[PDB]
Amino acid sequence: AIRKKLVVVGDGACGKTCLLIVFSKDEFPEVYVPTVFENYVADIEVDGKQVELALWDTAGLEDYDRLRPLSYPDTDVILMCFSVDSPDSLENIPEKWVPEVKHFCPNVPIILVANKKDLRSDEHVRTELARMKQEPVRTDDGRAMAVRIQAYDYLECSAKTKEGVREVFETATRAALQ
Amino acid sequence: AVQLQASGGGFVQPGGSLRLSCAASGYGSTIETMGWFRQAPGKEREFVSAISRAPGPSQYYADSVKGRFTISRDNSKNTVYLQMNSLRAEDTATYYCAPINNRTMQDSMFLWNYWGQGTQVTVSSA
Ligand SMILES: Nc1nc2c(ncn2[C@@H]2O[C@H](COP(=O)(O)OP(=O)(O)OP(=O)(O)O)[C@@H](O)[C@H]2O)c(=O)[nH]1
Ligand SMILES: [Mg+2]
Ligand SMILES: [Mg+2]
Repeated sequence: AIRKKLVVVGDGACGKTCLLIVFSKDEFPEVYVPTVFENYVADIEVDGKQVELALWDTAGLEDYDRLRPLSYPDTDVILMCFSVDSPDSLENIPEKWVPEVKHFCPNVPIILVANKKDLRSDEHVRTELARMKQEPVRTDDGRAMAVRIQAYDYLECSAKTKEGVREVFETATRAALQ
Repeated sequence: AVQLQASGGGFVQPGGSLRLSCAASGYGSTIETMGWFRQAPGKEREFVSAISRAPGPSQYYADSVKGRFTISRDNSKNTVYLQMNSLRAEDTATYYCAPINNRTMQDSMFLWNYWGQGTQVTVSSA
């Protein structure tokens, strides 16, 4: 089988680990524990081809910035994540994530991924973000960012409900195989 | 799994007063050390005040609110109050209460599975 390396990046708490773990082990972590760094293995079949995906998880917290470049060498595809409960996480895509991945992973395709899409309909999220004059990130603005940064693709998912998760990894695998 | 809920916010004129309340709900280990946090558009989330196991006037206060804000416990109702006096425009923010722990002090988004209800405080010339 073909081996490919996937690296996920994005703001702290934006759902990276839950996405990788739902996809690699079909389980959703109950308690939020910030990542330091670690990786996973998943087998995937896409378009008839068998691929062993290595899924490299990174810490989004700025406190672990110095560790992130440990994961980037020899990456075949980048999942660049934000979450819909955090408008700031989308703003940080062009301000932080794009420049960093361009530097360390030149010419590696980027899938821009909106995580936690279930929270668009969560009344508590909507109520509290509205209290702060915000709202869940809308598809149109994710897509616009994907155009701005010339992402290989734009996808939305929920690790919690599993909606869209397989498609993120199928699309990433295609990007890695191109 | 115990979650802290904020109430008592409103519109106030500069120099007025307001008392916020932080109530506990859900099941789990008691929260011994809790804090008040506030969030205004554009600025970073700000720690305001905290209270732990020791009663009395010595508590934890941001310099921004020292002497104007007083944090205390109800002694009967498992509720923390933030008495806010001499309010100023700079105090306008959405106020939340939460346990004091590594997750609540970390520089990252509000996780709404962990934060409860906030309460808006707006200070204004009107
Ligand atoms: N509602 C909802 N919550 C989610 C989802 N994915 C993750 N979360 C929640 O968001 C919090 C953070 O999730 P993680 O996957 O650990 O975040 P992360 O991006 O790996 O965080 P770092 O490792 O600190 O960079 C957890 O409390 C998760 O349960 C999702 O799809 N939906
Ligand atoms: Mg993580
Ligand atoms: Mg890694």
